[PDB]
Amino acid sequence: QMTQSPSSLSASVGDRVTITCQSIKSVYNNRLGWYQQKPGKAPKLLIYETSILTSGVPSRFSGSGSGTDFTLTISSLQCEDFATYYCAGGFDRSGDTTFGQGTKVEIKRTVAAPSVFIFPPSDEQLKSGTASVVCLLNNFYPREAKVQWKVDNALQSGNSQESVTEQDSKDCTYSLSSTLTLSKADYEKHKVYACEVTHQGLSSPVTKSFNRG
Amino acid sequence: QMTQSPSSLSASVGDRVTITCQSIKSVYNNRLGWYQQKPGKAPKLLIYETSILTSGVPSRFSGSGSGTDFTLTISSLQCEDFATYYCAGGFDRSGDTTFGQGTKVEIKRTVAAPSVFIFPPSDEQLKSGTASVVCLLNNFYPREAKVQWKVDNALQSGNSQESVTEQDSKDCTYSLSSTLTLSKADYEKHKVYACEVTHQGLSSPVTKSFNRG
Amino acid sequence: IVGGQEAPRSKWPWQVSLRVHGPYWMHFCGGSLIHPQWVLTAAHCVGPDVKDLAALRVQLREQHLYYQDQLLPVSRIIVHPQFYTAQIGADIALLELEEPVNVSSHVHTVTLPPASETFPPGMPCWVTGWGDVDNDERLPPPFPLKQVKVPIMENHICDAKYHLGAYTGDDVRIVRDDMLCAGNTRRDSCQGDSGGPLVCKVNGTWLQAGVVSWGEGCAQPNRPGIYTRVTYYLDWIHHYVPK
Amino acid sequence: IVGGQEAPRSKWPWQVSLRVHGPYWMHFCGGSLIHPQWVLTAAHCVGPDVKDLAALRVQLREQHLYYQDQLLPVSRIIVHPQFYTAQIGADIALLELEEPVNVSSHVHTVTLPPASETFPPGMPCWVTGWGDVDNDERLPPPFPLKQVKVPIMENHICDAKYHLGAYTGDDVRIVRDDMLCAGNTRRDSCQGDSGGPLVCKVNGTWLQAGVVSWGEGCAQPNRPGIYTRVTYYLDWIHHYVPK
Amino acid sequence: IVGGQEAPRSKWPWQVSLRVHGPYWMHFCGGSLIHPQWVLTAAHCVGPDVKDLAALRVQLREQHLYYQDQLLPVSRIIVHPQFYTAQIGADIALLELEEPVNVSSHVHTVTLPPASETFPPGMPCWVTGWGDVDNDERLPPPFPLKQVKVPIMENHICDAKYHLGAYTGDDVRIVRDDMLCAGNTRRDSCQGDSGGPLVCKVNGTWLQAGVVSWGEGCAQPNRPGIYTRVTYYLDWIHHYVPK
Amino acid sequence: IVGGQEAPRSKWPWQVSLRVHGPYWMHFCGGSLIHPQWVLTAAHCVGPDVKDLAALRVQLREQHLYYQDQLLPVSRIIVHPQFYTAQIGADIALLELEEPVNVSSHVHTVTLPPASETFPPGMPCWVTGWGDVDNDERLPPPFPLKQVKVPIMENHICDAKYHLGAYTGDDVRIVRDDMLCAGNTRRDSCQGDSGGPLVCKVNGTWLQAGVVSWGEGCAQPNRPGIYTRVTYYLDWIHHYVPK
Amino acid sequence: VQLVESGPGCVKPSETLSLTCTVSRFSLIGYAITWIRQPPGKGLEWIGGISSAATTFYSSWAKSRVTISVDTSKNQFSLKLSSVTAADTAVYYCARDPRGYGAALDRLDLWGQGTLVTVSSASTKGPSVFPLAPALGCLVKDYFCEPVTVSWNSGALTSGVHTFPAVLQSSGLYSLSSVVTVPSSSLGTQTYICNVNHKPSNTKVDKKVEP
Amino acid sequence: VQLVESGPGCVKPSETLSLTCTVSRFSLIGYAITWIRQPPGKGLEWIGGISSAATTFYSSWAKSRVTISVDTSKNQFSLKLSSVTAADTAVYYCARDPRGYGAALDRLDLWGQGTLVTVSSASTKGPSVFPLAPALGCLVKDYFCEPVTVSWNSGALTSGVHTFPAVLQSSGLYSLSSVVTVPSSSLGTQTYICNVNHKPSNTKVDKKVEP
Repeated sequence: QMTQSPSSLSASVGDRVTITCQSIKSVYNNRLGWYQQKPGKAPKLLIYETSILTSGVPSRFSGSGSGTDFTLTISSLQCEDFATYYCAGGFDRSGDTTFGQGTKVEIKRTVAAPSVFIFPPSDEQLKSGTASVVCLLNNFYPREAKVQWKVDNALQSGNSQESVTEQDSKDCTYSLSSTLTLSKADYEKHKVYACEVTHQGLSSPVTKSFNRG
Repeated sequence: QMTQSPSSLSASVGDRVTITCQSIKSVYNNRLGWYQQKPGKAPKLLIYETSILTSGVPSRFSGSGSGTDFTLTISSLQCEDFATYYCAGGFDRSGDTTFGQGTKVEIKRTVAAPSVFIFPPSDEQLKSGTASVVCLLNNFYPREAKVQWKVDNALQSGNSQESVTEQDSKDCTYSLSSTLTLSKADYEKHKVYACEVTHQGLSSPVTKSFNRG
Repeated sequence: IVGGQEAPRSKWPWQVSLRVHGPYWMHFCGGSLIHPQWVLTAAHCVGPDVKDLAALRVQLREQHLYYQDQLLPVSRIIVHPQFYTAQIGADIALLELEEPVNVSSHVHTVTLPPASETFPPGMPCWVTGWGDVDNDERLPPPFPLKQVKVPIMENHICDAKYHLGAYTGDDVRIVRDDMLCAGNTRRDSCQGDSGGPLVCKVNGTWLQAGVVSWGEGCAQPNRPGIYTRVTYYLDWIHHYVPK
Repeated sequence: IVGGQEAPRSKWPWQVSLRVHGPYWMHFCGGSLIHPQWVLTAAHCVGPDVKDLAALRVQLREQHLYYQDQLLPVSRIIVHPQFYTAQIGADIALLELEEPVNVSSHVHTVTLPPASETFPPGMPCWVTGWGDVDNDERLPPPFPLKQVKVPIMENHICDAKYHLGAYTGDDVRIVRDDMLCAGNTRRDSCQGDSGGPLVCKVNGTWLQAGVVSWGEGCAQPNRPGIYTRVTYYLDWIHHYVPK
Repeated sequence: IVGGQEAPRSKWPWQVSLRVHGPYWMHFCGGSLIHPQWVLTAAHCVGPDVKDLAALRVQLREQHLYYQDQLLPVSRIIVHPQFYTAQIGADIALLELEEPVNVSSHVHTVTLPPASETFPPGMPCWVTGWGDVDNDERLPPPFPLKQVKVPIMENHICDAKYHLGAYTGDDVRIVRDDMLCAGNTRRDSCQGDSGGPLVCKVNGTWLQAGVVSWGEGCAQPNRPGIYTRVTYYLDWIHHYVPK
Repeated sequence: IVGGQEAPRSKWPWQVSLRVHGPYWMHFCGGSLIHPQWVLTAAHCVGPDVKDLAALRVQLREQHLYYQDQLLPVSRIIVHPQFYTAQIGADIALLELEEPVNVSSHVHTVTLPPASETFPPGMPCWVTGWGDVDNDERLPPPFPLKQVKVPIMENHICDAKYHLGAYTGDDVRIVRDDMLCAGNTRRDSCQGDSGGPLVCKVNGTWLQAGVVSWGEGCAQPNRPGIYTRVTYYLDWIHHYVPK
Repeated sequence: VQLVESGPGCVKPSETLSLTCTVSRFSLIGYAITWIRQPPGKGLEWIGGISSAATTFYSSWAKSRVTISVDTSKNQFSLKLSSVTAADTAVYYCARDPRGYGAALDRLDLWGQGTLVTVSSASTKGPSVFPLAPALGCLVKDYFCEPVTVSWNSGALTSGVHTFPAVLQSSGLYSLSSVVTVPSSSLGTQTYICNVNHKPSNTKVDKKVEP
Repeated sequence: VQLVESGPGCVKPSETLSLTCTVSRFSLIGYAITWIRQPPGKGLEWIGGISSAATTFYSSWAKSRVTISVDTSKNQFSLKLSSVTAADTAVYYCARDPRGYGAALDRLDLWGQGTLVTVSSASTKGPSVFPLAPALGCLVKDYFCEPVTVSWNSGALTSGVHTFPAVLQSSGLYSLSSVVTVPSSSLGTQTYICNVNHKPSNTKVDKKVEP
């Protein structure tokens, strides 16, 4: 059984970071490795037998360790180095082997203003008496944004949900999709619809709107 | 001897374009090819024997021709397809062979606001009685920008020169370096220095400044 | 070449070597210079599938391969439309040189026979090349041009020879009218001699009777070498070669 | 066999291996048991020159080569009189076993098609054998019997494909009426599968459509494998095989 | 193995085959099971340069290679620190299996000799393996385990024989004290038998005298096979193997 | 020779080629002319087993192998009594020509170093020969004499490099005091260069520092080429060569 | 050279879960396979594996409930877990050790893609789908037992596609939105077909986006 | 596998220009070389070439003044142009035809990098260099007979570097500026060494950028 540290970190592009893993015993025979998991896909082996770099891995990555304590270190961060990392090791044969709890690496970067859009409810929802209006933010930073919905200038609350793309694989920014849920019997009640973002990287609130017809 | 047409064109990303080449005679034996020249480097062979695609070329490119008239066509444009293109062919053995005049392909894209900077004259110029102040625009579009120099609010004219990076290899935008030439005997005359860009993709003039000390 | 000597320097001025790209411009097939810009060779050296002319060069009459290579480029290849395999027939092809050759005492064209010549048995005929010297043996590394004088057989006698010791019915023609037979268990062409000329000295003049084509191994009993009969294809040749 | 799995034990009871004497009784060609005393195979495995029956043995359906060898002797070889090379045609032969075979659940004869069957495209057909697995690669030393399901092409479409990328004139027939085409760049027979059966499951019954004959390499683009068309030769087969 | 028979199934339960990754898990060297978790083999099979354990597997005693493979993994390799080439000496190595082996009537460990045993000439000793059968000949494809009984030779007599027909001065020791000699022009180990055991039946018990190491070709006149003398290395072995 | 150019005609007048009988007098090893009647070469080219002088000839400095052969006969071979394998040491031998050689502006003897010369790192040294050009590649058929300039390594630094990536204990000397190290992963001797000279230009005079002996493959990382140290054997050489 | 998992995606409590991994090339004769589990947001946990010698090893808790097996006649490895509970919802992976060790985690070089398994009382249901009027996008809604997959022009439109994480509607059904940013000059100029499938109901449906 | 040109960069009027191309790998035994010229802003023009058979071909105007040659002892091809004039200022290329044709332009598969030649009355002069205070950059000035090359940390800092086209100062000397955009957190954190060379005076000089 092992501990891995830090549980999380944040560091800029061009920085250097190191991660530790520890144990009550030692690894039976240099049996320790490091895995990179990109979001949404299988973990990749990076380092094996304490320090052998896997073929095709850019030699930015390095690691070494004293049998009981082990380290993983970057040359310098890129955006696509974004991942969770796990140590894994084995303390005997046939028995005690485990992963660590994992460390999630997140990137500091320059603020970015949200690009804001909105889209009307389409046919088959209304042709089924349902509706949904989507409002969109792209490539913003940091995750600190707040979106109100206002309809006929009347502010709306609840009746809405949000989802976030975890990270941009190259820009390292976020996109946000927001949806106002509705029925047709409600949708016919109001004509003008608007969404308005406040986000720390903006001059101000900025409103984008349309109206039903 | 040949003509190639058009002499120039402009087209958006995702568009499709075709280029023609013509002659008074025919090509001795399918001997016609097309070359891509990136700015600042040697031409690359793309198509040979009228229509064989060079290995490793992405099959976006195509061409065919009736012995006297020949065509080159893209699947759809990217930013790095930016280049000049030349046809070349041979009409006998040992004799009449030539390139065409070439066609320069430029990309339509979304406006971009110039990022503006300025830098003071450094030591060895002043330690040699010379000076130079650099003002910088990045990733703007289109080439339509105008930069004034104003010193102690007094407008300056002449005494300055500009240079342009031909294209961004991936963004397809421009950077501009502007320099105010000066001597130390002039440089000591004034304290505050500013440059101010007007460019079509801006809300307004935007000024960036410093002052000598 | 099975049997025979090294060739005297002056003796065969029309002999050509064909080279293929690789770690070096390796010899793979022979040919003959029939006009200052045309080489005559076997189709199965270059076809039936199409070849990139980047990979091919021609070498004129050196004495020893590779010692003095001045590789000439090739502008075009022409293969007889009827060709697909050597046993079916029409195993003949033409190469057009990019640049014409300065004819010289040391480099001269062979003469093509008149269509009426039959080359009956008993004629004095030779074959030359840099092919293998015994059934599995490469020519050793000095690489001299070799020559041998072969006997000629009448076609129908040759066709009978091929039926001995085989299951093929005697109605089935093996040796066809566009072919010619020569050699014996002591004297034959072999691998890498393919496409080389067979010449006969008729009325004091050297005429090219045939092109080295195929056989059931080298110097084997009752298996003469089979050659493409040049007179059979004169009309096809003179459609391209400027007589 | 390019592509395809190892075969289930029960599945192909008529498959035969032909062995040649040497340092051991090496496999060189396939065949099929069509009658308790007759094996059907390709002529180019045994001809056109005559073979000593001392040097030949037959092995029935083992799962792995060489592990269980009970080599049966051969009394006679019969080759189609028209055969001389595989591209010309008539690439078919018969072996008569010295001793008849006890038919058994694990050892059973294939059924020959009626002369009216055409085997149009889209049929479910398989080919099986111990031949090479990629263009130059021997089957690795456990030596399992492999199988693959191939597509069928109509002859005139196959003949068109063979003309792509070749010098051969479009008038010249390459794929003949005594032949059949199957396979693609992912699925083909290869060397050492020659003579093996191609079978199709027609109306619930397995019929032998063809015999593995020749091709321009294994799994090459626009070069399907060529098979001898069994229905073309029924009258020749039933002159010897007691129907 | 030059000479000798195929081995009876029961007879050599400690024999091991070492496999290297490739197109298949090919056999390359022999060994012996000396403890339920340790294999004894020659160093020159695995060194002197370090090997990736991904590329290695062990196979216990089968009768025929490849037909029944159950490849065991290896946890560690240990090579004698003094080793660099087989003629210098210390050609000995140990493999530690990942998982211990169930000893069985069919799989059992050989016994190591006591350090006082000399193995004088005249003893009954055997060597076994899947190596080559004549000087250049692979074992044929059924791949049986072979065995041969060799004569033992006293070291100083063996050293004299290696000087016959050589330029080496008679003062220069060729056969060293950590080595042992056996075999003759009719009976020897050969390529791919390297690392296999040589065993002698002393007082009714089979003891491993040596490990197949090197020789000047197979079965050559006045060139006996040279074996690593196991008693010389007992203290090195028992540092790792739990007695 | 890995790396390096073709040699200028005038440049290396002492270079010798050794030929073995076969289908032709094939080159197999290099040497150097050190006296008008003596050639210096590596022992492992001719020993340790004795050779029939019928099968050996010497060729003096030509530019291209085989094109101008004038094979000289050998009267006697002398191999250092201590030699048995190249890794043990004393890999040196002498050939005495039957007939002395006319020294000429084109054929001249190399000078042996004085016993005090150490050849420290940084010296300008070259090696020359007709050996292989990449790890498995024969020199192509024009067969030119090639040359390369190599770096020199101090012995104890070389011995350290040979231990990287090996099981050998760091106490065990691999590179011995009668040896010399040179080359790097871009520049080395290779197969068939064995026995050739390594020369260094000291004080304007070319001296032979060593003889091409052995290495762990050609141009491999951390495996410099190993050369026999000529100064170590001067007393043995001058027992036979008339100074 | 790759592994592929297979599984039901949805199972109810108290069934036995079955999974299967298949060797896409060669035969993994000589190699070993381990099964790895990842609950949502948690890290990885090891279930068990089978060595090159066919010895099976099981984690502490897995011995009570797991069986691992191999069948060369199908080129497959198989996992069975009995008596499932809601807490068994996770991604499951098969992975290869090139040394053939049955119980090692430091060198898992080759991995499958993994498959979700969701343990729940509910039924399957197929999604509804809608276009989003033009930036432009495609929308998929009200499906259950994720994943759902979205692809445009059968995937030929690889470029610029954002796709958002699903959220539960309070109705107990998931919804997701797929989006791209493009200049308006591209409208009509590019075909922008949307294609969708939902394996846990074998459903596939297509629709175009256009104003 | 590549060609390299060589040349003086600067020549005066009425000298004879010499150029040389060298085969970096193998020997181009069997291959051919052509010489191509490109005046500033103009398209490409063909000078001449030599076939695999060693036959030389020359363009219409080139026959009056050009010689092309080959020397296997140096693995080199050479061009000489007599009686140069200011209008000869151009980039010069050597390129290979894989068929070995001496006079063909449709299949020039492999090219050198090219070298400028400037025909002018002036002298050479070396550049001066300065840092630009921190975005950050490096500045090079007052050189003549371009090109000049700029590299940071011997080129290990490949990333983000803009470099601007030279312009004539009215003093008859060229100047150029080299620039990168970086976040200010990178200052000091990265070494940002500037290295510069100017082949037409064999000069090399280095300087660091820091506030």
